[PDB]
Amino acid sequence: GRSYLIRTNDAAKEINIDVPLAVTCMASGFSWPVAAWQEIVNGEMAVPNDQIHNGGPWNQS
Amino acid sequence: FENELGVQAPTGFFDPLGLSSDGSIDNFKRRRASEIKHGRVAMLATMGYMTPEITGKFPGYLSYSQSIKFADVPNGLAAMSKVPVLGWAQVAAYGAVCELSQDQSPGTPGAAGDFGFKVITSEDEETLKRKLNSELANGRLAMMAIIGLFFQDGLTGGAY
Amino acid sequence: PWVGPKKGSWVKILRPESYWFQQRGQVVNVNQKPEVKYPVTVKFDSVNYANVNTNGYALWEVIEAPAPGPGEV
Amino acid sequence: YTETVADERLFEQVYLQYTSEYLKGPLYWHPDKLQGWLPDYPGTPMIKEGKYTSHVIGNLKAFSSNELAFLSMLFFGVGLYGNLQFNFYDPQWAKVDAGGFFNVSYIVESFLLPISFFMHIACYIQRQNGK
Amino acid sequence: XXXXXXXXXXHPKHMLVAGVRGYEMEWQPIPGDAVKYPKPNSEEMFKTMIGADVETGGEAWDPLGFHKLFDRNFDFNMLPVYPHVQWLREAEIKHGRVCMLAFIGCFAQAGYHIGVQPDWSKALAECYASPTGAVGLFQISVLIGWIEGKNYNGDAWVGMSEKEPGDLGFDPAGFTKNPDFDLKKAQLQEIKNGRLAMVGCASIAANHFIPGSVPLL
Ligand SMILES: CC(=O)O[C@H]1CC(C)(C)C(=C=C/C(C)=C/C=C/C=C/C=C(C)/C=C2C=C(/C=C/[C@@]34O[C@]3(C)C[C@@H](O)CC4(C)C)C(=O)O/2)[C@](C)(O)C1
Repeated sequence: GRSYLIRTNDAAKEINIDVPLAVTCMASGFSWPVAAWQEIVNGEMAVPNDQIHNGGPWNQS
Repeated sequence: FENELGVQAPTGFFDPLGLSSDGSIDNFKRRRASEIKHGRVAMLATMGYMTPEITGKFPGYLSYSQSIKFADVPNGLAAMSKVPVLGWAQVAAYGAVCELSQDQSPGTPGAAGDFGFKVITSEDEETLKRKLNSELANGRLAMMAIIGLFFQDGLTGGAY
Repeated sequence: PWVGPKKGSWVKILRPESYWFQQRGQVVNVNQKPEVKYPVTVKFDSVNYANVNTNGYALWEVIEAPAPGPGEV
Repeated sequence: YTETVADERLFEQVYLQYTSEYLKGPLYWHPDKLQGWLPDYPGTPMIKEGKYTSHVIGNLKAFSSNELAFLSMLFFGVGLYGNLQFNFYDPQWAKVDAGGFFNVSYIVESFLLPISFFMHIACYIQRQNGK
Repeated sequence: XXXXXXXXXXHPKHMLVAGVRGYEMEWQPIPGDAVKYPKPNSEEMFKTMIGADVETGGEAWDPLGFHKLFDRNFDFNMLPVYPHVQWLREAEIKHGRVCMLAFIGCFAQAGYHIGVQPDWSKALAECYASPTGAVGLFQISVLIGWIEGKNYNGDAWVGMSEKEPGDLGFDPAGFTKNPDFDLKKAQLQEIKNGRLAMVGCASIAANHFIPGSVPLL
C-alpha cells in the first residue's frame, strides 16, 4: 500500500486504481522486511517533523 | 636528569637500564613521586614488621564481632588472610582520605613539612637538600628491606 | 524589483494556525503593492476543511522550500 | 510617507526586542518575577552558563571536589556493605524473628548508598565548576 | 532582480529544533550523558574509521546500517536515541578487550585454580554467594568502577568525544609508541582479534546453554 501511494502521488489514482501498478506493488511487497529496513537506515522512510503538519497551535500571543 | 635529588655518595646518576635517558620531564616527576611514595610507605611498613613482632600487640580486639584480638593476628604475611577483610578496605579508605588531604603544591611531593602531618620548610637549602636526600636514601633502603622481610617471612615460616 | 518568492516556486508555510502549516505549495502570485499585508498567494494540492486549496499569506510566512518529491507533503 | 505593513511589523519587532529586555530588569515587578516563581533566588543562582552552579548542592557548595569524591566512594562502600550484609550475607531476619534485635550498624550503613549516589553527583557538579 | 527581504519581514524557518536552544535560552545542564548540540556525521566519520578489511569486502562493512541510525535520529524524533559511530567503536573495542581476556579466562579456569572451584558458567554466581577470602570480587569491581569512571567516554554518544575511541592512554611498555608503526595496522589487528574473541565467547555462551549447538564444547 505504501509503495502504491508513493508511486501514485495523486487523488485520481486512489479512486481509479492503476491495476497494473497496483498488482506490481502487491507482488513487489514480498521483500518488505529488507527493503523497509534499508529505507529506515538510509533516511527514506521517516520524514523530519518540520516537513509535516505538527498539529494545532498551542501558543502565540 | 642528574643534579636532581637522589644522587649522593655511592653512585651518581645510577641508571644502568636508562629509563630516564629520554629526558621526559613529566615522566621523571611521576617516577619521582612514585619513588618517594613507595619509600614513605615502605618505611612505615618496615616499622610495621619490627614493632608487632617484639612488643606492642595492641590490647583489645580489632574485631569484636569475630572475637579476634590483636595478639591473635599473626605478624607479617599471614595477617592479610587473618586480618578481617573489613579492616583492609578501611585501611584503603584512610589512605585515600590522605591521598586527597596531602595535596601537591608544585611538581614533586610536598606540602607537609619535615614529616609534620601547618609546619614550614627547612629554609636553609643545605639542610633542605640534605634532608631530602636522606628521605630518598632511607626510603629506597626500606623498599629493599620490606621485600626482604617479605621473602624472609616466606622462607622461614613466621616473620623471623 | 520583484519582492517575495518567484511565481511557481515552492514555499513552506510558516503560519501556525494554517491548515498547511509546515506544508508546501506553489506560489500563484505575489502582490507588489507595499500596502498589502498578505500579498503572497499560494495554492496547495491538499484542500482544507472548507474545500479551499489556495490562500494568501504574509511575506514572513513563506520560506521558499524545494519541491515536495515522492510521497511527501 | 505612509505606514506600510512592513513598517508596522518593524515597529512590532523593535517594541518586542526592547520590551523583552526591559522586563527582565529591576523595573517591571510582575508576580511571575517573585521568589519561588521563575527567577532564581537572590543569592543562590542554580543554573548559569548551562551548568549547575555550586549553589545547587546547598550546604555542600564549600566542599572540594576531592572531598566529595572521597565521601562518595566511602559512603558507597559502607552502604553497599550494609545492604549486602543485611540481605544476603549475615541475614538479620532469623535473628530478629526469635526475639532478637537488628544489627543497628547495618541499618545505619545501608542508608548511605543513595547518599553516596547523590554525593558523587555533587562531586561531579563541583568538579565542573572548578571548585 | 529579486529584492532582499528586510530583517523586519524575514522568516524564522525551522532551523530551531527540539535538540537545541530556542529563540534565546540555554539547555538543561545534564551531567555525564548526551551533552552539547548534536550534528549529523555518523556515516561520514564511519567511512573514515578503520576496521574494514578484506574478509568482508574491504570497505566499511555495515549491513543493517547500524552506523547510520545516529544520522537518522534527526529525521526520526530529532533526538540522538541511537549512538554515534564513536560510541559504537568504544563499545567495539571494550567488548573486544573484555572478550580477549574472558576467552583465555574460560580456558584457564578449566585447567587452573587458586586457593573457589565451580565450573566457568557458574564461577561468578558462586563467588558472589560464598565470600570467605573472596575480597577479590570487591577489588575487581572497584578496579572496573575506577577505570570506567575515569575513562568514561566523554560525549561519545553524539560524536563529540575528544579522546580517540578506545584510547585509554594505556601503553605501558611502549609497544607502539612509534610515530606511526602503521598504528592503523596495530589497531586493525586489535579489532580483528577482539571480534574473533567476541565470536568465541558468544559461541561458548550459546553452546553451554544450547547443547550440541556449536561443534565441541
Ligand atoms: C618501558 C618500561 O620499562 O616500562 C615500564 C617502566 C615502569 C614505569 C618502571 C613500570 C613498572 C613497574 C613494575 C614492572 C612493577 C613490578 C612489580 C613487581 C612485584 C613484585 C612482587 C609481586 C614481589 C613478590 C614477592 C614474592 C615472594 C614469594 C615467596 O613468599 C612466597 C610466596 C612463598 C615463599 O616460600 C617463597 C617466596 C619466594 C619468599 C612473590 O611471589 O612476589 C611499567 C609500568 O611496567 C612500565
